[PDB]
Amino acid sequence: FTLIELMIVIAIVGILAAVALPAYQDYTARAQVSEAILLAEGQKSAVTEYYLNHGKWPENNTSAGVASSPTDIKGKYVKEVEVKNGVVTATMLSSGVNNEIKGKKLSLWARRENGSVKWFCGQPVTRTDDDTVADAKDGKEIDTKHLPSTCRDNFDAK
Amino acid sequence: FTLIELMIVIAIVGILAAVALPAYQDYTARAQVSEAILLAEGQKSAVTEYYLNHGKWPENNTSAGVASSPTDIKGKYVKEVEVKNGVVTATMLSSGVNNEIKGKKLSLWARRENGSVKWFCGQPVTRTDDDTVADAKDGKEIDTKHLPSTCRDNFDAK
Amino acid sequence: FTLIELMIVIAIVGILAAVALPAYQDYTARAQVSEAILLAEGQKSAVTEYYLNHGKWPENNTSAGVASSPTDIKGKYVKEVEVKNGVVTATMLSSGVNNEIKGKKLSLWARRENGSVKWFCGQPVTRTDDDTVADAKDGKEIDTKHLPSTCRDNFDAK
Amino acid sequence: GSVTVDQRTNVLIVKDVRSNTERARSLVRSLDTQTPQV
Repeated sequence: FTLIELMIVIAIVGILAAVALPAYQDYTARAQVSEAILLAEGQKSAVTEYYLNHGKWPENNTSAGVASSPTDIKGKYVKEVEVKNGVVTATMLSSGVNNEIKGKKLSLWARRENGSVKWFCGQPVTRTDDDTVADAKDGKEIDTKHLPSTCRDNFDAK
Repeated sequence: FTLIELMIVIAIVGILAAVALPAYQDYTARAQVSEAILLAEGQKSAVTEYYLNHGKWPENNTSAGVASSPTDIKGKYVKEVEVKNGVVTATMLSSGVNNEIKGKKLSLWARRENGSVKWFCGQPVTRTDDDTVADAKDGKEIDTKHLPSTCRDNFDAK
Repeated sequence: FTLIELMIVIAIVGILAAVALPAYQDYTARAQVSEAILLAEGQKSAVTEYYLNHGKWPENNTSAGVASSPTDIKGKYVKEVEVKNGVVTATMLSSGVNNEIKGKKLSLWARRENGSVKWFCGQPVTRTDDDTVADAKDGKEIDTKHLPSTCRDNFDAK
Repeated sequence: GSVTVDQRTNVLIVKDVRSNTERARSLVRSLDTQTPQV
């Protein structure tokens, strides 16, 4: 006979949350990845200096002169950050993150410019030789959709 | 009869993006220019030394002792950086930038202080004599709105 | 009935700017002072040499062998730099600076180590005798909050 | 409360409580005193 204004408006806010759910869920993940990136950076300094001073990429965190323990460079969504031959990889925690990005990671690596180096940011990579890295293809890479426009670099970016 | 909470809140986030669009679009461009500036600088060193050691401004990159190729001093938003008689100009790429700043550029030039020099940063300029430059007026100049407060120098700044 | 997502998010960015306002305003001032300090230094050379070669502190800029005119040692935020009996004071311009630091200044002074001298950096000081200075107490000193950790020296620092 | 008035003949005048007058005098004289060493 009457009461449909309360019933529809409680059911439009319910469906509004369902529509606002995936937007907040990638905005959210995309936000938790933007930090793995900040934790990865700032460690470029150590790595850059080590390379320019010696001409060899730092083998591990201790070589680069950073928390000798990967797990000591963690965060809220970051379970750690390891330096492996100049390549700095950041791992996403398992608690406090999206759902399709946890335990997932990215890498920052550089290239000899000769007198200086240039840095790249993208999906996990392994270093082959002092001037070549390759996709750490394995299945734990953070999905392209979660990576900034500034971190879409490919293993062979120059 | 009911469902307007879902319809309005999906349409307020839509218009919120439209209002947040121009803010992120000049904050963004203003960010891509701040780098053309960083790429331009750090090349002041070469140019300064060349001038103080010889009393003549470096004619080109090679003279200044930098990547003999302008295109070798590029970046993400920077298509290059050329040294033309001590004046260092930075060009904005065509891909990865705002829209009203691509292919656009700025300049850094210096002036003899006698025993040292002082640097300026602003819209493109050409060098006339060893102590005088002019507006590289091209209509290719990066618009004042996109330039930092620290890079508003005029051709005749002293 | 609906549109509050656009209204709140435009009003959270508004209040975000208000919270980011004082942070950028002391980071900013603290940045403009860090230069008054760089302009003050590099003039230590002249002053040091003058003292070691003669055993008397340079009375003024000309004595120290620097731009005979204080106003000739100015900058963007620096209205000048004067050498007064070995003490080098830097004045903050009136245009282009914070608001509570303009027309304000700091001093660099040294002390005979016997065979060499040691430099100090802090709030304005006056030289009394060849080995003693004192607070140029007058009200135009740059506030402690704007001074680096490396420039917190007191008139009687040894 | 409290105030300061600037007269044309370069004299300051203060009304206030004695405690705010005292403060204002101590600062005016203290800054005057670095100005007498000519």
